[PDB]
Amino acid sequence: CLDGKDCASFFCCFEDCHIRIAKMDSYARIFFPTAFCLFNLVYWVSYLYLG
Amino acid sequence: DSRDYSTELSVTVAVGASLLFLNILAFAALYYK
Amino acid sequence: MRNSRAIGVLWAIFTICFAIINVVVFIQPYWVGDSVSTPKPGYFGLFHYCVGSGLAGRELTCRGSFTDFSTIPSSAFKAAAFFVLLSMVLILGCITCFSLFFFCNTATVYKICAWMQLLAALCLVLGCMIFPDGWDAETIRDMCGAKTGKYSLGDCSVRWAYILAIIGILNALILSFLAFVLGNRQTD
Ligand SMILES: CCCCCCCC/C=C/CCCCCCCC(=O)O[C@H](COC(=O)CCCCCCCCCCCCCCC)COP(=O)(O)OC[C@@H](O)CO
Ligand SMILES: CC(C)CCC[C@@H](C)[C@H]1CC[C@H]2[C@@H]3CC=C4C[C@@H](O)CC[C@]4(C)[C@H]3CC[C@]12C
Ligand SMILES: CCCCCCCCCCCCCCCC(=O)O
Ligand SMILES: CCCCCCCCCC
Repeated sequence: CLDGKDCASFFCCFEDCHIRIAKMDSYARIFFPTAFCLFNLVYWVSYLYLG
Repeated sequence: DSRDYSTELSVTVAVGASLLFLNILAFAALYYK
Repeated sequence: MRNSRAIGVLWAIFTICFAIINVVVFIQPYWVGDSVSTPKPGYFGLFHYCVGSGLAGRELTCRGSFTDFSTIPSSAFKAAAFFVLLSMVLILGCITCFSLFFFCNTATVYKICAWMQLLAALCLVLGCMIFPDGWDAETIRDMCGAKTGKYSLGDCSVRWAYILAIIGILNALILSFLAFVLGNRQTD
């Protein structure tokens, strides 16, 4: 279709797909603290200020 | 009080329209060329 | 590449703004309000609702919390709250994957948020479409009027939070498309 190729290639990453599962540890090391910090921020702000 | 929310609706629509205008401006700037 | 990076930063900022909007509309109760032709003053959100006490409009009581499903007026309200909460969780999933931009490839991370923001948008649309189904509840009918019913605002009037949720739906759709285009760009 126009402005991109194959419909799916444009809306998915099925190309190539593996390698990233080995670096899952490196991903998690920064993923988990960010998620927990976001949860703490939203939770504390909502319970202290918006309530 | 007067329980009138036309002003609230107007200002909310104004800020929402401004935000959507900014974001569609960014989208159009990216999509050009 | 400079324009691509600037547009990515702007996209992230607007994504955070949409997440703030989603949290605010989920928490706040000012979705529907009262008019001069109303039996009593009040306003109800997804799960919370406040109604006047006595003849005087002052000193209005408040009731309802998401943690206590016994107080939510109706299953439609419960479903709408659940869907909006799912939208919150998905957009916060994007704001976490902003961390994953460090290691994983930019196109893959951009597509991951493109899909996740699309899913959050769909959840928010489903919640906003299911929420009016619960206006037939006894408390909502008492607050608004006998004319109130399923998908009929009746004497009550919509307040800022509902239109803000609609604006958030539009913002989420366009942001998902922007993320898709960014992911498909800057990889050749
Ligand atoms: C109030 C308004 C909001 C203001 C806050 C605005 C937040 C601003 C940050 C946006 C990050 C996403 C921008 C888009 C990222 C686009 C990608 C980019 O910029 O470049 C990459 C990351 O760069 C980068 O430092 C970006 C790294 C990610 C930094 C984000 C950390 C998590 C953010 C936690 C949420 C906090 C904010 C919201 C809290 C409510 C590095 O290329 P590089 O080839 O060298 O890699 C090697 C590669 O080949 C993989 O091997
Ligand atoms: C880190 C990512 C993946 C998920 C984070 C989701 C967090 C922020 C969500 C999950 C459940 C949420 C809570 C669910 C219920 C309520 C009760 C309501 O009256 C105020 C908001 C509050 C207190 C929510 C705050 C935000 C919350 C804590
Ligand atoms: C409470 C804080 C917990 C720890 C937070 C760590 C966040 C930084 C993530 C670091 C990931 C990269 C670590 C390896 C770096 C290296 O190559 O030496
Ligand atoms: C003034 C209310 C601000 C609420 C912010 C909630 C956290 C947003 C995280 C994206």
